[PDB]
Amino acid sequence: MRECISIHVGQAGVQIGNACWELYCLEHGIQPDGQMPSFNTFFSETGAGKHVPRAVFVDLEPTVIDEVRTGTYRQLFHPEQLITGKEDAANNYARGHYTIGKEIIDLVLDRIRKLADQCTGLQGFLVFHSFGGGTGSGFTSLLMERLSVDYGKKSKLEFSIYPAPQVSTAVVEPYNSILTTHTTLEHSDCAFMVDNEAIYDICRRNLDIERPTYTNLNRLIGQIVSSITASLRFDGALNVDLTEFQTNLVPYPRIHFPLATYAPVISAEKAYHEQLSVAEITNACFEPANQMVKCDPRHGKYMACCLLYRGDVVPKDVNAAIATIKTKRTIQFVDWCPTGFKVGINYQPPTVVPGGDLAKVQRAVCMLSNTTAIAEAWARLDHKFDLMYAKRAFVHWYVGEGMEEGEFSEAREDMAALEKDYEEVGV
Amino acid sequence: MNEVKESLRSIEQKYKLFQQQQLTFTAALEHCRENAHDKIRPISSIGQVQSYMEHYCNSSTDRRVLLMFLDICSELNKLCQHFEAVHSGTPVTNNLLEKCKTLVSQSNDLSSLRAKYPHDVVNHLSCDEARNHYGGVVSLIPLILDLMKEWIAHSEKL
Amino acid sequence: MNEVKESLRSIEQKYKLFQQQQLTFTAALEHCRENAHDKIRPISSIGQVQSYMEHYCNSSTDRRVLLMFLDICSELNKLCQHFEAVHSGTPVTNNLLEKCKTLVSQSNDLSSLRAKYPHDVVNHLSCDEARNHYGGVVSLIPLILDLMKEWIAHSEKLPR
Amino acid sequence: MNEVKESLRSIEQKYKLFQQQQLTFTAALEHCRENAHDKIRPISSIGQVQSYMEHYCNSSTDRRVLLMFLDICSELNKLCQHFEAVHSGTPVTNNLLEKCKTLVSQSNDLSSLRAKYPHDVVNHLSCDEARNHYGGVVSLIPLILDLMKEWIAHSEKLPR
Amino acid sequence: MREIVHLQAGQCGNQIGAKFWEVISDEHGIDPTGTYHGDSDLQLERINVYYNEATGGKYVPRAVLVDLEPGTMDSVRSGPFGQIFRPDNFVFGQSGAGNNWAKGHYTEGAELVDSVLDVVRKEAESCDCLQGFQLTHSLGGGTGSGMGTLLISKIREEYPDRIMNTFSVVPSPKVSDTVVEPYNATLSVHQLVENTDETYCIDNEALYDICFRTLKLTTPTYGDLNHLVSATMSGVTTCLRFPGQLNADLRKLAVNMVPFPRLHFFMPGFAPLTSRGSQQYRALTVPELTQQMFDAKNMMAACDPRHGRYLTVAAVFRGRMSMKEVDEQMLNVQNKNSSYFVEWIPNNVKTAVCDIPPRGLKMSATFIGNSTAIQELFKRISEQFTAMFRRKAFLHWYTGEGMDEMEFTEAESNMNDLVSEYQQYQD
Amino acid sequence: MREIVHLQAGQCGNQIGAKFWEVISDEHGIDPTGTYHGDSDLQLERINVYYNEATGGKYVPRAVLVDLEPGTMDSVRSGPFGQIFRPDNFVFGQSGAGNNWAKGHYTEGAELVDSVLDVVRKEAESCDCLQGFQLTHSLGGGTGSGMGTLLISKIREEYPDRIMNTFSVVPSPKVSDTVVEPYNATLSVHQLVENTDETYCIDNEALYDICFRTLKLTTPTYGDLNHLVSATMSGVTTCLRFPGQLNADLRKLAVNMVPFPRLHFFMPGFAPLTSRGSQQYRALTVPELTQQMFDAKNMMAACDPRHGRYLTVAAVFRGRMSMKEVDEQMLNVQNKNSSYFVEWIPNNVKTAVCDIPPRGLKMSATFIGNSTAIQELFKRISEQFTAMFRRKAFLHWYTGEGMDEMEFTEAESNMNDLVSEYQQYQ
Ligand SMILES: Nc1nc2c(ncn2[C@@H]2O[C@H](COP(=O)(O)OP(=O)(O)OP(=O)(O)O)[C@@H](O)[C@H]2O)c(=O)[nH]1
Ligand SMILES: Nc1nc2c(ncn2[C@@H]2O[C@H](COP(=O)(O)OP(=O)(O)O)[C@@H](O)[C@H]2O)c(=O)[nH]1
Ligand SMILES: Nc1nc2c(ncn2[C@@H]2O[C@H](COP(=O)(O)OP(=O)(O)O)[C@@H](O)[C@H]2O)c(=O)[nH]1
Ligand SMILES: [Mg+2]
Repeated sequence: MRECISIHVGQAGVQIGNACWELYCLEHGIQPDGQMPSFNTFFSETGAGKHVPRAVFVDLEPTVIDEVRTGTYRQLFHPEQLITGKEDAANNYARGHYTIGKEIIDLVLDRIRKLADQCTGLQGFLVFHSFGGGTGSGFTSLLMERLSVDYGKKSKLEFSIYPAPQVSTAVVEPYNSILTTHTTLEHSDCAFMVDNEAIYDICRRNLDIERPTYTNLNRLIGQIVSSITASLRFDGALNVDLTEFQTNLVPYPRIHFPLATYAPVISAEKAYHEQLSVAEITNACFEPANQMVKCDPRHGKYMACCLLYRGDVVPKDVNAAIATIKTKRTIQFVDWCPTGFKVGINYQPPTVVPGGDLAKVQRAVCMLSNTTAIAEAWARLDHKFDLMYAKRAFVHWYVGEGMEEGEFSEAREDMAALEKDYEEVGV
Repeated sequence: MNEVKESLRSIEQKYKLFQQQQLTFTAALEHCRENAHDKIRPISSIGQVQSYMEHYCNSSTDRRVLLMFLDICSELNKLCQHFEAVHSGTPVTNNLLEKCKTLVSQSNDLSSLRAKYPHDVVNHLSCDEARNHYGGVVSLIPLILDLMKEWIAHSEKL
Repeated sequence: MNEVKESLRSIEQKYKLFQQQQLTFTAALEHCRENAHDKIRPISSIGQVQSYMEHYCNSSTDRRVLLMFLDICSELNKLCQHFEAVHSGTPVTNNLLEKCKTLVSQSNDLSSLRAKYPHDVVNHLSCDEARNHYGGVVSLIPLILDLMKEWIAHSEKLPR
Repeated sequence: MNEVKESLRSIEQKYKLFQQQQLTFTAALEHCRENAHDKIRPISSIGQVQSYMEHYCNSSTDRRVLLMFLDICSELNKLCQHFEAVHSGTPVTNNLLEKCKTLVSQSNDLSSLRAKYPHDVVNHLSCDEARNHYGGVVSLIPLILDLMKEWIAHSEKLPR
Repeated sequence: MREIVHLQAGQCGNQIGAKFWEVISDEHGIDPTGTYHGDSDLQLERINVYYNEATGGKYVPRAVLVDLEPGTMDSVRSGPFGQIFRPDNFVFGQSGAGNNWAKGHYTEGAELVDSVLDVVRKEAESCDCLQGFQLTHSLGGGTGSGMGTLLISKIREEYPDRIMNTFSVVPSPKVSDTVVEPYNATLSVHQLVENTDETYCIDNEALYDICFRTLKLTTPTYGDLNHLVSATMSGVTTCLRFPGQLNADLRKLAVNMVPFPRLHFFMPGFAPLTSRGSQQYRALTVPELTQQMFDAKNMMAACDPRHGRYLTVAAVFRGRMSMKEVDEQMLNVQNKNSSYFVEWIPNNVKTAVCDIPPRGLKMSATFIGNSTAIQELFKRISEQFTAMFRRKAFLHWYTGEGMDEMEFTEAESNMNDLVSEYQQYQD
Repeated sequence: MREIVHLQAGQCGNQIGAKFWEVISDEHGIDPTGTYHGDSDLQLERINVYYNEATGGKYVPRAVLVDLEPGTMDSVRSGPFGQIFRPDNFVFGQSGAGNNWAKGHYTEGAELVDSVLDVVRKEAESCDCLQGFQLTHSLGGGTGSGMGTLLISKIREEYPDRIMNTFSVVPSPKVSDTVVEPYNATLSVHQLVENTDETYCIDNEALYDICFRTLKLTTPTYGDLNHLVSATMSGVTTCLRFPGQLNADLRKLAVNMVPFPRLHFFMPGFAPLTSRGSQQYRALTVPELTQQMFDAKNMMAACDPRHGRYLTVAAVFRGRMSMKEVDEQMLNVQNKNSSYFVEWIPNNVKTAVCDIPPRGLKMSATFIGNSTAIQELFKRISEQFTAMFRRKAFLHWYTGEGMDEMEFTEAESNMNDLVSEYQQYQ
């Protein structure tokens, strides 16, 4: 009876969302048409047997949407759920907040209300977007500004393509990221984060694939979400609701930026020689080489750790491994969160896609964890944003499209205030 | 045997080209239906496809796609004749030859034709419009190719 | 059978032309009946059409439309003369050939022919004119063309 | 008999050369599967391997390895035909020759074939590749060679 | 949808644009008649990006070809694709400007452009929302420059909120083809800075080296030299017409690339180049291509990168490959070549990926870059214009035609102030 | 996974290097066209050491060929295997230096080497762990000598931690082929001492002597002497590319035979050479080879061990053989030939065995030597250069090109102090 709504913004939300619902129909045993040869948690149904997924995909430049319109899963989705824009925002937050962001927002807000009327009971929103993107940073920001006005106390989550420190596919990406960490600071309850340079390092040493593409990045990122919201989808011994782990991970209205880390990122030949004990699946989670975001825990202190398991896991060694996890002095914790571990157990094991580059595993583990190691990750990005404003580069488009130049000065102060919050917490 | 394999490879390459140019065939069928105004009547015959190509088709690319479909049908008929020229007789081979001739006939009711894996043309197209009219035309090629492969396997076994 | 197929498109096109000129044809037979004073006799006889054209024709437009109809009859007769010799024979094919020759013969009455759903030529006329006056003449063309499509379907069906 | 034994010795030398170039055959199969994007469907036919070499082979050494494998299979088929061409055959010999024809059939599914001792062809490949990907294609040589040797021994064991 | 019209002018422009359409009709697979015969439905999808639909299955190219001397456009209709272009799209003047900027702008300028403007506005408003403009004019020919600059000036005014991109031919010393290149280029570039968003500069001399050094071409007529110019331009807009794993457009390029409105002069490079005798002798991979990318032999202008710093660098890749390799091999070139990029703009490199490669090729690479060494392409024209003006050389034409000598000094002084702008950010 | 760039300069170096790439193709089975036809996977396992990869199965040699006179490279590319190398590595100058070292160091080759740096940089950056550069040249020809010794000096400044193996034919007393070759010797070995690690001194008179005495071949032209030369460079890396029972890469050898930077000049050899009438009468065993390696006849130098003492000797075997007889026969000759070795270095011989043999021979052996007979070879060079400089003759081609006579006297000091230091350890 419960329902969940997944909103994806930008083409970064498109390729991820194309794989995110690729596994979902593969888990339940769903053909690409939407009919079979627990499904009501995400998917809706038609009385003739067909299934219409309760999801919305938004983009402004259609040639990435045009893959979906004649794709392999063309009939899986809905025609008017996939809103087609006219012209790309093109890495400009002032594009997607004053001119483009104001056209199709009311068309986006109308479709959700049509979906919310179908929602006799809804749990919350899973928002997917990118910091460096044009649509994913502009059109998300005033949507969350408008979704929070329309809805009072509904659950809100975030999965962001966080800027990796070294690799880069954009130049004015720090301006989009700074303009995203201001608006989403005020209203987003949670913000899970990933970065690509972690995945390339992960895809090299773990899957033994020399040449990965974003499809291989889609399959790993897409299965993180599946194990996150498998508890509502499938029954288990100790289920975790969307309202629960947004509350067990957020200490303050401003400190709402967790991480992720997946295990076992393991290939077909490798897992045939490496056992998957209950200890070894979760011991690899705290190893930094498996960390899903490029930062090290040695300058960091953990704040909270929400863990979700799936498959044949016995709850005995869940606690025995976490007890062994707590033993080592090398792992650092603050002195005001000693009992800060969460356990979620789900009955259904994860499944492998046809031709899966991962391993078909009996058991699994995910960790959605906040820490203070991320403060160094913006200890470089703030210096990047202060660097270009000193020579006032790239401003001249932002002024003419509607936002003020003073918003650069004001949102800088919020950037230091968040960092100042991390220092006092992490003492 | 060897010449049958060569003709089968040529038909397979032309069918792969048609699968790459599949959306233009759907556009050709839509334009032919719009020109003929026969929305109620589904396209279910190779003769219907030929008549729509000759009378209700004006685009050069649409005519090229229809000519490709007609050339595929002609190649299937010629391969069916060459199979009889090459082989003498078997029970399964005779039944498969009868089925291939009936499917390659221009008056074959194609509405009951539904292909299987790995022919994902139905999944690539829309099965609402395909189940209305386009599905038989989409799936006639793949079932015929599978039957030809089965007849080649039987000929290899014999 | 390339000449047969070109004849099939030509006969189809002149059938469309005849159905486009359907309304003038009914008035043509109407004043033909008025001139011949044979109001009791239902128009379903090819030889009656021949005599009516040869005698009770007073206008060039009527002369032309009767030319068109009898040319359709004659070219269908030639097509039937090719069809009787082109095929070998099953009982169904013999029934088709016998029905085609029996319809295209001038010696047969055609008053028992009424068209089915694919041809809507019956409903375009007035009540008594479509029911008893010209129903056989109007439905002669759909019956012959339906036999044509049925023969195409059967010849494509039969393995030789 | 004597020419069959000479053909068997030549096939043994050719299989030794193929075993010396065995990793080249595995690399050729991997390259063909990657080029044809058939990473899920295993190659279950010698005709399938020939088609992959025909359409998706670009490396010259890979094409040479595939051509050597197909020529070795052709020589094995020629020897299978020459056994019936030479000897009359007993009932067990006819069963073995039928097994040889079924194994050397191009349309036959070879995914169920696995070698045993002392043939280390299965150990020459990985466990997953032997179980589901290329075990039958790798191990087709040894069981067929053993069947040919058994047929030769049976033909020697026949009285005069 | 979003749409770019193509603009040609002068004898030089019409020869390039005739060859420019020889490749984009090949990539989309178009016969000289005008009827599609390609082997891919993806070509047909975004085929309206350059074309207009027409009855009978025809596709009429949409370009405005303008020349006051009718000798060139006869060879355009005598070209291989002379029967595909629109006969109403050809506007011809009575007398040519005769390699004079003065004759092309004020005297013989207005009497043709208003007949030209009847063609442009009819085509521009015929779409729903136009994306921009793409003009090929040369700074050495008076008919191409002064008439073309007037086309730049007013179509900008007619559509103010729109991007314009120009591919201009800058001169070279050893291929001196017009006496008044220090006059005509000076009289052209002064109005391009104020009133053109994007400017692309191509120089002839290095192309004469490239056909000898890179491809080892034996008999390089202008059919060869325009072809390398032609295919370079096609890769700039390849995502507009084909999908990609990371889609981008011209104004995506602009936002990342241009720090200030007045510093917008670029350099292009095309680089999968390999000589005819080495087709079996080279491997096609990103370690080769990145090494081939920033090599000095493959820039299409008579410049050297070591005399300046690259402010920003953009690149529109194309072909099927692994997303890590560009994300890697654009990173260490920022690392090892540390001084060859600026230090006040972090993450200088801009990357994008298109799906469909051109016919006859496996992978392709395209370069667009702004460098601070470009001031020698301006100060040379500045020192030559002072050499012209000091002995009052060739001023007698402009005095009687209405041009004030103060217009030269206003053009001299403001372009002399601009060369410091490239210089000041260098130091 | 380890790579070597093979620089190849000078007409002698080009002709020697042409046969070098011909044999390692023959040991791996590569046609002149470039289509792989190796009948075994073993050379597929380790091929990236010397070849590179092109699309389609083309294995391109990693050879750079540079020479100031275009006449050789036409004959190089018109050779039996010249249709496979890198045209972009071919950088030919027009004016031959004319056997003058100063021509290759200031005047004409000095401009060309900047283009040579870009070419070797192109080949270097394609790898991840490169051993170093195997450059083949000759001291006799001043085009190879003047340019070549500038290359070692320039690469050493650029790349401090690599290996620098140089195969050069030293000037000979009786096959003196250039009047100014004593000048070309002293001006070149002066750079060979300071900044080169592995140097292989090949003397052609023994190569002339081997074909005369051991082989007795009636018509062995330069296509045949180079065949014997080309085998020895393979034995330098025969354990690098062919895995086996005991493996040793380049610097494993280079550290081992070199006690001090002044002692690094290596006499090479090859060892299964056999007279054509005596294959069937000779038994193929390891003790048969034991006489053959430490035969004085089979060395590639016109030198006598009778004249100087061995310091370090390296003899890598090649074939399927036991380890007993390899140690046991070396125990025999370390016993009996004790006077040849110095008394203060025990365990003189390094033995490494490779299992894979060359095609057409079940077994092979390769010789490296570091004796003190090379001191008199350099001493005879020194006195002739001393006599020539006493008259200050021929210097107008040298002094007329701007270089000064102070470089002559310093090398004359450096030539004697190379071999005077050899005496102290002797
Ligand atoms: N890891 C990963 N990142 C992706 C993927 N697809 C897109 N991205 C990221 O998306 C970012 C590029 O911004 P876009 O997504 O193109 O921008 P946008 O929000 O769609 O707005 P527009 O560019 O105007 O369409 C890059 O940083 C990519 O790394 C993906 O499949 N996997
Ligand atoms: N690259 C290239 N340059 C050209 C071509 N045609 C002309 N040019 C250049 O254009 C310049 C002269 O242009 P011009 O004909 O005087 O222009 P116009 O007088 O305005 O028509 C010369 O410097 C040529 O180098 C061409 O096809 N390719
Ligand atoms: N071993 C050997 N030596 C050669 C060959 N060809 C020439 N030489 C020697 O090369 C020496 C001259 O060097 P030269 O070719 O002039 O070098 P360059 O000046 O760089 O061209 C002579 O003493 C020859 O003995 C050959 O094929 N093999
Ligand atoms: Mg985007």
